[PDB]
Amino acid sequence: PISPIETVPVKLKPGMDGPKVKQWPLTEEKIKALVEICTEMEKEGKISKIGPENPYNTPVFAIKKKDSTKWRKLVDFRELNKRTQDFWEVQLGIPHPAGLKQKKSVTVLDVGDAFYSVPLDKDFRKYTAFTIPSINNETPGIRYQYNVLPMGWKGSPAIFQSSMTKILEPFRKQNPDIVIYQYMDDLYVGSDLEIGQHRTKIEELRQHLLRWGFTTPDKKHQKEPPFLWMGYELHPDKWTVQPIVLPEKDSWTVNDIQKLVGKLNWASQIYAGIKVRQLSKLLRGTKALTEVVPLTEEAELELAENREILKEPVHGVYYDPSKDLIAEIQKQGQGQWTYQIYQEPFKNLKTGKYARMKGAHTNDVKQLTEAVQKIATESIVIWGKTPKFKLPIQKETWEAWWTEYWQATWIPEWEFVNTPPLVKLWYQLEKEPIIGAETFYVDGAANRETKLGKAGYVTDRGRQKVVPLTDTTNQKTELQAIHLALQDSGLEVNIVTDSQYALGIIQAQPDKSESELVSQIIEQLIKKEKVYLAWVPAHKGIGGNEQVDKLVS
Amino acid sequence: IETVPVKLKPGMDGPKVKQWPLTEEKIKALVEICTEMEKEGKISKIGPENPYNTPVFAIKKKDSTKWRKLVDFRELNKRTQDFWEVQLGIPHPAGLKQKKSVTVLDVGDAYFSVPLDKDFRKYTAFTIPSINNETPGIRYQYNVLPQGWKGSPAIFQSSMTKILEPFRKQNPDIVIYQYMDDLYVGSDLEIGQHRTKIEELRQHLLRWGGYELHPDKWTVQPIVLPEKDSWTVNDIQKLVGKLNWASQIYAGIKVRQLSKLLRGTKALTEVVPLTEEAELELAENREILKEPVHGVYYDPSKDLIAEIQKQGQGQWTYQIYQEPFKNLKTGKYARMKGAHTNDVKQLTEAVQKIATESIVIWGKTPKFKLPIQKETWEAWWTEYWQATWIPEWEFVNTPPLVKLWY
DNA sequence: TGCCCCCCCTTCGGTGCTTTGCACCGAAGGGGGGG
Ligand SMILES: Nc1ccn([C@@H]2CS[C@H](COP(=O)(O)OP(=O)(O)OP(=O)(O)O)O2)c(=O)n1
Ligand SMILES: OC[C@H]1O[C@@](CO)(O[C@H]2O[C@H](CO)[C@@H](O)[C@H](O)[C@H]2O)[C@@H](O)[C@@H]1O
Ligand SMILES: [Mg+2]
Repeated sequence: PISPIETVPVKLKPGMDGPKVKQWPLTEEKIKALVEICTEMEKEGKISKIGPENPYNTPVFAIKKKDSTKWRKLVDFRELNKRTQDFWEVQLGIPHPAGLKQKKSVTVLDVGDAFYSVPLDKDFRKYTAFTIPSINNETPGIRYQYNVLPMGWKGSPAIFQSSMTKILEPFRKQNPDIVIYQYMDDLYVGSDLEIGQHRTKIEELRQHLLRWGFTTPDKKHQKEPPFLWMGYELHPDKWTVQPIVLPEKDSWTVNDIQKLVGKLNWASQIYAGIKVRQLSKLLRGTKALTEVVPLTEEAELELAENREILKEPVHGVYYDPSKDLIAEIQKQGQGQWTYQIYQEPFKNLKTGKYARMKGAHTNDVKQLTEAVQKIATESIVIWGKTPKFKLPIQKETWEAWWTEYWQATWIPEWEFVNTPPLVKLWYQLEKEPIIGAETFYVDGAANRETKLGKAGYVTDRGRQKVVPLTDTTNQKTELQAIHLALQDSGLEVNIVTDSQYALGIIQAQPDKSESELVSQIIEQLIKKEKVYLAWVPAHKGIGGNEQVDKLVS
Repeated sequence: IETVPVKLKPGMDGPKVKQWPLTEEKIKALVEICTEMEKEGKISKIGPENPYNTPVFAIKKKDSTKWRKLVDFRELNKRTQDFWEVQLGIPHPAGLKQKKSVTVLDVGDAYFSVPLDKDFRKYTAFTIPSINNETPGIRYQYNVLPQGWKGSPAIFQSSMTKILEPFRKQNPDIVIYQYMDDLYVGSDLEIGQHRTKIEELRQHLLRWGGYELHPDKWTVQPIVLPEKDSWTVNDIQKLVGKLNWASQIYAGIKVRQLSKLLRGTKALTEVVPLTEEAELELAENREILKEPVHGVYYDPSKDLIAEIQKQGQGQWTYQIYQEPFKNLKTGKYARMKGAHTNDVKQLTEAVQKIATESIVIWGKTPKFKLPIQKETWEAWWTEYWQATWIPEWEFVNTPPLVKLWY
């Protein structure tokens, strides 16, 4: 039935009128599907006949539903959505089963005909005008407008959600020791009451919904474990994901690989150790979704590893709020991190991964800090607090980073855990110049308009070099000049540059880069024993810098 | 009483900023606070057909031990119509930074007795999240002058003057400045004497409806140069690049006769003797930097900018300016937290301290250039914020070329 | 031939700098999942 809740007033955007779009052809099974729904929707007051006085229109269709032998009616409101006012969406996130507590008694209910049980603002109805075709031969169609929320209108999800919240609010206040997870039209209801009182509360909640016009079909009233909920399976003491089927293919397209990565990301919330770096590398620089992409050797290996992980059965546990949350992180290589969140050892609440590259140039310590930040945010969302961390980095390593790095940085209460590979700084610049080490004065210049440039150095030991460069930039030649000094120096070197750009990158102790040049410099820094790096201003006649600047021209 | 008609600036729409996640204890506090405010008609439940939003969170002062709701109206204030344009603004008094002690009072609750233009209320919406997204967000908007909105001191201006006249009447040498939800009240009375008319000013206010600042020890920190018996090539290169930077700020600082002590391709560890004429250059340069720069004056029509550098061992340098290299103030903030273990807390406290000094001195907060990754700041700062206002800020990655400010 | 939400990975384009490319960032394309 239609709720007697007050309608939500809605507006077109200012200046705009309503849509005016012709209808298209559908099959005979997709006209009987709708006419069955359409003269029956009219019987229940969901729609009303209109005629030519209303000048608006929008086309209509139907698609099959996972429930077999039921159809879903849909109108293509793309034009109307454009001219309809914005909404503030109240669905802020997706509930997660690792955020649930154990409950003695559990029920899962669906509200039936959810959108069609909520009425639509009187003055807006006429903008929802459509037409029902009937095979497209010998009849043009008859016109209806919606009296309730249409599926396919931009406002329908939010106005339904907000309506459901208002209807549930009396019941939640009345029963504060009953948790109700409300996702769209799906209701999880947990309690610590014996199943007797619990089912009393349930049908009492069902009757409250029914006076407000919301049926709860028995078909979708789950009463026994395992409950099917939000893509998971709720057991009394544990939860699982519903089975994940990966594509298996002789030949792969971009679009297949896109599907594969998405499945693995979804799996990674409970399957520890999933990796997608090498499969996603295949997506780079491609240019059609139907382009065949041959898997690299590294992608096959990564795919096979993920497949082994997926064959093993896994489960999460539920949240015990009387125990700490603990987050443990491991390093996987090539900027990939996996993590587990638990309270008792070897009993995961969930897992995950962090593998974004932020910045052209970074190091493992920064990326570890980002993973920590992503886990901290996810823990606030799911459990409302941050966890204690277990990290594969020594206290000394961290302490040397936050003293030598010029940006404020932090990570919460953490305990070192020895699970190699450990996160470490790969080199450290000397705070002071090195006695007995050679002093290189470096410089590189490029011609803005030519592409041509030079990198070079002079030395307190009389060494000097200039190399020609083609197809380069100002910043590149400066990086190149440092590259050569490192290439030709011993295990210990003092370097003076006039590029604050180059100093900026290297002072941040990067261990990886999207630049091959910066990568080459990093490998040289890692092989050295000591390096002091100094800056001076250019073109002020400073001894050393002046002579090499002299020489690069 | 009657609303004052309020508008956004021409061709701007209202704020549309997503709510960020909150801890259990902040969500509980917001639900307690908003429920009570709903009952008193100060806010009203709204739905999703209002398309505006502004983030909400909560702060608990350690001494107070009670939560304070903080709505981040920075976006809304930028889009709200100027009130100095309509001439309803609050003059800054130059006497405040002269006082021995200044106490901060949170008086935001007085705003809740004045209603807000019904056509403007929708711009004030906010949304309380829920743990593990058990429910959709819950939305309110204001019916009264909101805390944190720049329009509320301006509209309430006429009234707080009436409320404060007897106190000021009676205490002519105490100076009171309203900034947003705050009263800044300074005097020269003795440390425990000053506190007591603080407490009397309170009762006069509680009869309609932080921790002592001390400006005359807000020491300026100038640029200084090392002093040594003996100088390496590297010392002199560092000295030359530092003074070269500083000549963008000061007048007639020269490097010509320190720079040629370095003629030649020399080892960084070689000890170069100072010529008579380099010793001249340097002791000369030392005093140009001794006293402040001549020609730098505050302009109320322009914004204030603040830069901070982490220096280590809990120290933080800062400069406030409006035009580059024309610093109105240069300072050094020192952490007193204890362990020395938290950079983000230190920086958050430093931003509050610097911003407070700008309010006391010029009457408004500066836009900060913060030496931190955006995502490190946003993971933690609200845990350490204690002010009822929030300044503008942006994130910079600037390595030191020189260590100018040490 | 529809709608709304979260996530990850890739690409693109706008902004500001004592720039002439570069690094950063938010939006939008693809995919996963929920209703
Ligand atoms: N593909 C989809 C799926 C759901 N929806 C929305 C989200 S919630 C609302 C549910 O619709 P209904 O309850 O009326 O039909 P259902 O498929 O749920 O069966 P019943 O519950 O038995 O009545 O439809 C949509 O717009 N598009
Ligand atoms: O921290 C920046 C981040 O915060 C948001 C609010 O979520 O913006 C706020 O801070 C900005 C910087 O001062 C203001 O410009 C803005 O008006 C204020 O809401 C995000 O928009 C931004 O990414
Ligand atoms: Mg349903």
